[PDB]
Amino acid sequence: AMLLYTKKDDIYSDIVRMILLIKGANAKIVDVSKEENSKHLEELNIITPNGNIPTLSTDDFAVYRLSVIIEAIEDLYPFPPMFPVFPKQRANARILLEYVNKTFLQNIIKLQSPDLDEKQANEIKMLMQRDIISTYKKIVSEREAQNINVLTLIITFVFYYFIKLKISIPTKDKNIIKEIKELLSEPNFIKTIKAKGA
Amino acid sequence: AMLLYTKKDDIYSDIVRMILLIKGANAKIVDVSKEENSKHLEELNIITPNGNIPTLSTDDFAVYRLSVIIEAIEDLYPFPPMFPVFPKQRANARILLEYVNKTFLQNIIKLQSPDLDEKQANEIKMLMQRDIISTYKKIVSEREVNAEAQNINVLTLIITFVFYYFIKLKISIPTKDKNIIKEIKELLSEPNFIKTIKAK
Repeated sequence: AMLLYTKKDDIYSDIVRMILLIKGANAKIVDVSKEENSKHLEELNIITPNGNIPTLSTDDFAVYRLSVIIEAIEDLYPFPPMFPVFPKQRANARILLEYVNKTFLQNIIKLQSPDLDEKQANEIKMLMQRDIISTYKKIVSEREAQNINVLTLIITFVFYYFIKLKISIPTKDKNIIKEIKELLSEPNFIKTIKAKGA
Repeated sequence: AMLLYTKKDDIYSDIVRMILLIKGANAKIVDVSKEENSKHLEELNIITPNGNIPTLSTDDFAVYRLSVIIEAIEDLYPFPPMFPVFPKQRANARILLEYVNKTFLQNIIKLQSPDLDEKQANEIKMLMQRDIISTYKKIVSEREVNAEAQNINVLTLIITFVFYYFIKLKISIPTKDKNIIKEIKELLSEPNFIKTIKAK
């Protein structure tokens, strides 16, 4: 019924795949890195300007902005909730999602590209280290057994890509490290991480 | 008690002000570009990262992305509904709204930029002109496919402002179809639209 176009190590794809896993959604997931799916790649380029990844296409429409991929999924698949149920927290959450998107996710992708001036990269990593603890801190504050939230899920993926890019979390706090280790341990997260593009 | 930080000739501000108009919410609009509201501007610069415009301010929060603004306004004034109320339809509508946002709204803001290059001004105009009519048709098709038409949706309101701004930026509306012309004129002379553009 539903189609998700993905790439093997895209934090965005990983996020949308986890969200689809947690929801009861069943969607065909296609990795356009693989030749075996070249047809799908061709199609992707037709239905989006740059053949963006990830793209979620219902039969009707196709979307590549993360925020509205998440929104569309949340409308099609209401349960379980990815967002707060009350307008203040829900709105502030939406702003936060946009913030994490600007600061960490986009930058993680920027880091993946090999054209980048090494020093330039080093800046980006450094900024990320600068804001990671504070961001994690707002996300826990907004959280105030509990359901997983879209912000916590995304931040789990952020910590996981920090690990991938050999970036070390700047905290001495014991509890924070226990918490981050605890996030990285969720079953769906690992389930998603094990199967790279699907 | 709402407070909408706007600036003049901003398509987003106008869209939102009409949203509030329609919702019947009474909100204090503030033109941040105006000198007499400089204090307000200062305040905005505290509660927002980059002096974001528009920004809606409630007793509880401030929000600034258009999707997020329409969202909050709806949470606090759900009736009448801007989006469909059934999941599938509502989803398509959000996606289509994002499309109009990327293709049109954002590009209109681009064309207003004071440092605008001529090459990219032409790129943008040509892009928009090339797509506007098929986009408009997608909107009316989605409209009439399942619904059902007394009250208006966000897609139609926004496409009305896109047309209005095509005019405001001296871009010819590329159609000769007499039906579509009639429809566009009907859109452009809808009560709340005129009430919105001529009371600023």
